[PDB]
Amino acid sequence: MDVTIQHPWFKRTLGPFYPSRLFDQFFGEGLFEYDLLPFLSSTISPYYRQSLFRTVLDSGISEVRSDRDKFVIFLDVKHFSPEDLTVKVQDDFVEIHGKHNERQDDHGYISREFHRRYRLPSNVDQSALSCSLSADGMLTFCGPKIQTGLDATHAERAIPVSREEK
Amino acid sequence: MDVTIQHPWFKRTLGPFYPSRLFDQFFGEGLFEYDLLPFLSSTISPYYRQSLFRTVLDSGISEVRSDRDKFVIFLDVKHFSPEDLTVKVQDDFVEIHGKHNERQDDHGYISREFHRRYRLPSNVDQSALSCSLSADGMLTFCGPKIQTGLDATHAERAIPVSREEK
Amino acid sequence: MDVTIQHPWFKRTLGPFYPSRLFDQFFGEGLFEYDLLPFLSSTISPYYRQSLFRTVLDSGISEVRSDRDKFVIFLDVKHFSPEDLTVKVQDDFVEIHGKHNERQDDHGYISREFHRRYRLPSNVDQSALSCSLSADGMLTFCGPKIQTGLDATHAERAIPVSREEK
Amino acid sequence: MDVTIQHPWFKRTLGPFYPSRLFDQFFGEGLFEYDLLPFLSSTISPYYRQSLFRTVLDSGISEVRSDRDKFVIFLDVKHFSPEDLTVKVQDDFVEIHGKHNERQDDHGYISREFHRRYRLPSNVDQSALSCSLSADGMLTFCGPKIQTGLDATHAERAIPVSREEK
Amino acid sequence: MDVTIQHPWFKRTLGPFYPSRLFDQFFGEGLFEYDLLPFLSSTISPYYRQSLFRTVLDSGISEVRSDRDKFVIFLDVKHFSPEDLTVKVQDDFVEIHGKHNERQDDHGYISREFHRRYRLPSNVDQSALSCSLSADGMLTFCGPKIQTGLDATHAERAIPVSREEK
Amino acid sequence: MDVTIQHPWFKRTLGPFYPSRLFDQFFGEGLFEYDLLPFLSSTISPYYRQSLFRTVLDSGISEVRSDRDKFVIFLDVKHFSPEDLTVKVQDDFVEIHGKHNERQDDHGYISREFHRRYRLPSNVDQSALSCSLSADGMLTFCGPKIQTGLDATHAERAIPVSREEK
Amino acid sequence: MDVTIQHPWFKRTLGPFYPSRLFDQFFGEGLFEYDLLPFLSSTISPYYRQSLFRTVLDSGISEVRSDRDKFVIFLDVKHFSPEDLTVKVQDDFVEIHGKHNERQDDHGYISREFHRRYRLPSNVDQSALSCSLSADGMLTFCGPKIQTGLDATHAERAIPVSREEK
Amino acid sequence: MDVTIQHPWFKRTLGPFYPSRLFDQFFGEGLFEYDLLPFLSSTISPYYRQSLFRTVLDSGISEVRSDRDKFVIFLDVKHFSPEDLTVKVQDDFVEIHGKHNERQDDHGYISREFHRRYRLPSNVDQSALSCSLSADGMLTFCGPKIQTGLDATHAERAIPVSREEK
Amino acid sequence: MDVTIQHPWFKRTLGPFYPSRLFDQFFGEGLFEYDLLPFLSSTISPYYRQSLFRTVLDSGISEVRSDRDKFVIFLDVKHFSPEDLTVKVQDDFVEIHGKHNERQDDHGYISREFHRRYRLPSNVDQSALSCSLSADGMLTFCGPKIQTGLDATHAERAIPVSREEK
Amino acid sequence: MDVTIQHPWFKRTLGPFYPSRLFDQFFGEGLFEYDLLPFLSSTISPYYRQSLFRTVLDSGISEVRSDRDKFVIFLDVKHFSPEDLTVKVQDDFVEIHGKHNERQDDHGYISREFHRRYRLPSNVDQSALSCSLSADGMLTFCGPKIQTGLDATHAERAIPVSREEK
Amino acid sequence: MDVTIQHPWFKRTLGPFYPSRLFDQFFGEGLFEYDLLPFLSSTISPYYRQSLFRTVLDSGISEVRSDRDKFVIFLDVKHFSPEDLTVKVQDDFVEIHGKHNERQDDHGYISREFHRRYRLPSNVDQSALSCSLSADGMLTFCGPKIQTGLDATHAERAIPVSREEK
Repeated sequence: MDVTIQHPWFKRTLGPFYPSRLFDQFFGEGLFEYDLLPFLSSTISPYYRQSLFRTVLDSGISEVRSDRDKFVIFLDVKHFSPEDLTVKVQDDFVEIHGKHNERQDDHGYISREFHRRYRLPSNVDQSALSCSLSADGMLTFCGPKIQTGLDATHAERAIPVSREEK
Repeated sequence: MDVTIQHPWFKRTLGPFYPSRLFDQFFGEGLFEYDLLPFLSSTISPYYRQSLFRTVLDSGISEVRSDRDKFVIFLDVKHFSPEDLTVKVQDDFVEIHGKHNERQDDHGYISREFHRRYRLPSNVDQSALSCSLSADGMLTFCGPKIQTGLDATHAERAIPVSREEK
Repeated sequence: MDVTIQHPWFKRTLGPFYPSRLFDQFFGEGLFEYDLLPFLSSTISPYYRQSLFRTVLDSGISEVRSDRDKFVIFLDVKHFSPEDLTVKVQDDFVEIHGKHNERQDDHGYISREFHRRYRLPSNVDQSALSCSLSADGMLTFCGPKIQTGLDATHAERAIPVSREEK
Repeated sequence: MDVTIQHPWFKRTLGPFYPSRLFDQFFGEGLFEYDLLPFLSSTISPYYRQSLFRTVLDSGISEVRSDRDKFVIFLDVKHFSPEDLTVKVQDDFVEIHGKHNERQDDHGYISREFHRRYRLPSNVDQSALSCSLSADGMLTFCGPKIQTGLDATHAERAIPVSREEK
Repeated sequence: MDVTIQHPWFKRTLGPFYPSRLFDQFFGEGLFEYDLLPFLSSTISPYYRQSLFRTVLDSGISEVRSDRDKFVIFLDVKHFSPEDLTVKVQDDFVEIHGKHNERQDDHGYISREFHRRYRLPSNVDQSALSCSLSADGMLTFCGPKIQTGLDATHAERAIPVSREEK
Repeated sequence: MDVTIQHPWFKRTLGPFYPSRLFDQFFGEGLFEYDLLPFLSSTISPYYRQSLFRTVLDSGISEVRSDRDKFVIFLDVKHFSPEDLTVKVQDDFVEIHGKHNERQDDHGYISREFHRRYRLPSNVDQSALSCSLSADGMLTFCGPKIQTGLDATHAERAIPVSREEK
Repeated sequence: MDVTIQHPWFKRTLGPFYPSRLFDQFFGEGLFEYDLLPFLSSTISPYYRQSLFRTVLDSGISEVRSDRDKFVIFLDVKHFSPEDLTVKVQDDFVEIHGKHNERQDDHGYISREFHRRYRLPSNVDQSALSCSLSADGMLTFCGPKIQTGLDATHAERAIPVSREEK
Repeated sequence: MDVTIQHPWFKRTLGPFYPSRLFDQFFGEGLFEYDLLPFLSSTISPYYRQSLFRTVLDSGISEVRSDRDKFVIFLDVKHFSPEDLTVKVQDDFVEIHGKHNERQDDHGYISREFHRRYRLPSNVDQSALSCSLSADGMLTFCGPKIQTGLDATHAERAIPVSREEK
Repeated sequence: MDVTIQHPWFKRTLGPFYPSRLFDQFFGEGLFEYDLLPFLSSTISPYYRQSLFRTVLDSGISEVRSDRDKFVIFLDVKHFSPEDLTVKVQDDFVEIHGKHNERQDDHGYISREFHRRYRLPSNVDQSALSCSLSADGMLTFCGPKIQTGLDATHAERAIPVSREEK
Repeated sequence: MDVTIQHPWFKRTLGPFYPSRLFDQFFGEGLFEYDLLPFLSSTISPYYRQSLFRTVLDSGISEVRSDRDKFVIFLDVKHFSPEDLTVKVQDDFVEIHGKHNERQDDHGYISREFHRRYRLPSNVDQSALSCSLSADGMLTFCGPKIQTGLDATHAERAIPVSREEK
Repeated sequence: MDVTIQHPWFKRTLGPFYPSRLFDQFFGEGLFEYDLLPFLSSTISPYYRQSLFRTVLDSGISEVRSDRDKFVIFLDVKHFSPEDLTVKVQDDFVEIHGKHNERQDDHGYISREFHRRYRLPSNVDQSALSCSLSADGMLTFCGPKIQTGLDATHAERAIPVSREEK
């Protein structure tokens, strides 16, 4: 994954897821279953074993990483460019879609695609989360919680598609 | 618990259970829830935290213990005698009922009772399980599976009330 | 018645214690040478106180303590709350009677019950009586010997459970 | 066509380778011285093979290897199975086309897709072609250079996935 | 015055112481037985011484000690020197009165002050009185009971601080 | 101190302071010286040686403690009550004033006082700082920075005199 | 550085220186410133862271090294000869000046220069210090203090330019 | 061987055887011787030484291995195929007979044979034992005892020549 | 035983022885047875278981101990004196016979006896062996082999009854 | 011784011485022777053985102690006073003469004397050595070598009888 | 040386030777121276320174080695044959004389000689010692002491020139 351990891881585990069944298986037996997813849821348980876880974490897939203050998602990014990737929230998941073409060896022709979804552990706030893209094609998720903490309340809104710090 | 670790534990965780719610819581946020229980079933997722787991394990109450080949249940047995306790199967649980009277300090008069139920992690066979009583009043459950293993299939039948090896 | 018565028982216491030384120481015383022786015782017053022884005592059925600083009946209560018990003094003796519901294991459901009497000595101030759950999880029914000078009178009364612990 | 063509691419291859030485060685041649120168180549044949360168180439999207013992196109497949791919040779070039479902993270659901072409050299025996998942988790589409001596003819055919690995 | 016165215171011482034982031882014584018581014482013387218781015482405000070998009022002085204190005996009681400047933390400036009285028993020889800073950093104001024999008379005098420690 | 270591410590150282011278011385030679204080500032340087430183921391005096998110100040609080103590800001310091009278041994008469000042390390915000008092008489400083961080900008305002969490 | 440780270283631381412023730055915040130178111175413171320281140490530059009895300064001496270097005291520093020409590769023409100043720690006597040159172009500072020790008093005088022991 | 240780071884030783012688030787011385063988036986013783033882084990020969539940016999199987080997019981031993022809280097002509006998420890049942053959030509003995245990009673019967799990 | 171881031881074883048966037982089954013884022888085877061885060783009985160069036999020698014990060779054994009377507690009258035989391991020479008695009643066997070694040839002859080195 | 060683021682041785022878022785054988012584021486050678040486040282006797820069001689000084002891050099030894009378238990009458000689290791200068006496009656030798070192040349002169630092 | 140681050585130383111167130277110073030678011786012383021683040982030379029971001397034996070397006793030393011619590289003409003397540690008997020569030209000294031990008494006699065990 890486991140750390604890505590976170656990958370991661938781996120992862639961259912159981797965867881149951592982364990054993037982029973059953459961729871679932839704968102819220997340849861756890733890585981580891698964595978898924591984894938988540790492393986293939990619990778996940978890702290108290943030959960970070690092990708296994064979070349897509920063322009090909898109970020949005759906169903307590961070959604990613992409399409890229690349040159190789003894003449090929390549199309390359993916569509990813990643949950956040219960200490993570989905509404507050933001998600950004580095130059390798590597998404790395630093989404402000202003500092650390708890917020479980969440449900969807749109995230800015931004070039990344990490 | 003891037993072991692983594996078981886881199983244990598973078992435990888951538901878721618880788981858721723990877990966280888420969502839811669941599943349941039943049995079968069980589961888861794981856790631990719761408590329950613790209780379971251990504590109180008494105590639980788990292996692959058996699950063993050891009691916090302030004096009842071996005659006061009863063993049977009900709803993927080992049932125990008791009543005892004892002398103390600056004249009291005592009645003492309990009614216990314990699930088995599904790697345990409830139909094959047997349960026995030692001299301290301590139930300790060694119930033949002939050796180790899997049997999930179970539903109730009567267990012999036997004085124990452990 | 108381014283013477016481013684027876116481014785137981013584026885153991025885030785011586213790016683012485206590017482013172011484021684012787031778060688040886034885132881012682016373018545018035017584012683018781111481405690140681108580413890031881405890044993079972109990454990008891009662020093120079207070007079007490400790009862092994770790399955129960003090609220499932109600305490009354009748025919120069304390009667503590308890009946509690089934407590969850993630496995199943487990109750106890008791009907207890212990004689409080001529030395206890029964109008001071209170009902507490102690550090061991034993219910401490206490009428304090607030001063080490002897023989504050025993008499009948009913006690609703106000948490004393202590 | 193939051759021449191739160349352119191749160239680438050459360138680276260239140186020379380577071429020378291868071639051888030578140277121158111067210072320076340148370278170478061739045509016829071519160369391629070587592988180384491839590886470187890879660057992304891949990694390629193709030695004296065999000709191969490795593809970075760790998200996919070889069964989600179907391989056919068309207009003196290998076309590997893959589309897979979403794989579970305990978090969520993640797919990829690709539409790939790579040119196989005049030196590959295309009637020998097989489809395997390698040790790296890369799909190795191989027509063997069973003997080191040069230039077995390329031609079109469709390949159902029979697991080759290897 | 012283014585017675013383016582018242012482017572315281016683118371515691018371117891016783112581016382016884011382014384021685024883015781018673018764129961108781118381214581013782014485016156014259016384015782015182022882010491143981014191220691316891201490318681615071102080800690006090006074044995068979000497009679003492210990005072918790660790912020102060014995030179910031001046000691006088008035109306069969010792009056230790202290007022000190601010001591540096690398952070800032911190003072204390006190106006103290402590009755010395009929058994202290007050013409022997000395003023010391002890091992704990407590000011030990002592008139010795150089022999394990009873009741060397109390009377008024003013004491400039000559370092006694001891 | 504690807291932691680293880173914181350184811061702490620073804060411390320176011047130178012282330184120178130591140283040587040379030269010278220076420067111064003022506030702003702080510074430184460283140383150791011185012493112062020691004181601061701791010593005494009392005690200090430091983290990134807060600096905590724990006192050596022989009995003053929660009513006798006062909290305010002066010159990048937390000011404290107090007066208390207490019963002792073989009849004394006691007055007891203090006046404290404590700097904050520069990663601490003095304007945002609050400072609170527990039941032992122990001031413990938890002052919202909403979460962790930097703010050096500070100059004085009044802090609420509140009963404490820690 | 070386030387040683212690012691020285421381020283060284111282030285170184212171112023513061430076220281412051480292430291933181705060304041411032211162112182111165012168020388013386030285112173211281321590531281370481620055660068310066470284440078110082080381570176470049060069390197520093520190003991109680001497501070030694080792240089990153790409070829200068023993004749090109000069030693004197200025402003609690050892001064060094140089100019050398060297043959290289595919015809170059080289001039090479440096002008260094090095402080001594407070434990070091600048007036007593001497500084010498080995065959590699490496200055190494062994300057009699007759044995070990303290002398802080220093201000300038001329050092003999001697070929070195170390 | 391986196986284981124990227990077984022882067983083984035983088995072885024884014888012784042888043883013785060884032883020584012484014584012787023885025883033887037869069977039964076984035884033882133881041883160783022887040778034888060685052879056984191982050586050649081959190799042996022992557990409570089974004894496993692994062979040093330069190429015979699975068809060339035969399994039977004789005199508390597992019998094996074989004949194979193979191509080598600068033209040879090869015949290759063996005739083996292996005892079992007294914990092992010879009547219940079965013995199977893997693809390398490696006999590996897993013979049901249904689970673990004791049976020493044994005397011969025919074993199925089966392709192996291990 | 011782010785040584070886070687020885073885030886020882051886010785021882063887036878066877024883052885067978232880062883088982087877067968047877044876052878033886013788010786030679020884042887062885071885064882241880046885026882024886133881015883041887030781125881018672007594005790044994083994080396290459000698085998040493230490007794559990409740009071016999050095005069009551006898040493001779019979059937690759060291023979011991005894009778003693002793005063005790609230008037008894005592007779006390024993008759012992001890084999030597193979690497021991029985013809060369000597055996001696210490002040506690403890026989300790140091019998010259002029140094270490092998001699297995042995059959009986008389040993000097000597007071011992160990 | 112481010181230282070386160187020284050686030285020481040386010283021582030578021678041778012684030485031778121682130684052886051869041868022778121677140478021576012377011184120178020383030477040486160485041784131782022786014784011586022782013584030386120481023884016684007393005690010795060694370093590079000094050799220190500590005495087992049951009460002589500082006035009863004398220090001088004879034959690469430090000479000591004494006579004291002391009160004891159930009326005795005591005279107490000694006459000591102590060599110095080769690294020590006897002409430069000085030797001093502390309040316990404990001679402790700190004799200036201005700092550390070698001086072997020595033959006698008078040492000042001084009260000591150590 | 070787051987051884011781013882031886021482021885050785021784030986050686011584012377012274030477021684012285160484030583120183011183012174011276012475012684021577012778022987014886030885011685021683021781130483160583020376150278020587160385040478011784060783140276050239060769080498030495030491035990209680024998001292062994191993030579750095570039090719001499076993026929070229001679063994005798002179002045508590083992004497060795030799002359050999050997082919080399781009036509040389070689004569090669040595004359050695080796002391024995005092626990060695020179009269009982024997010394032997292995195939590499390596003298290795095993000289009967029938077993281990002490004999210091020695003065010269002739040793058999024997081919060696070690």
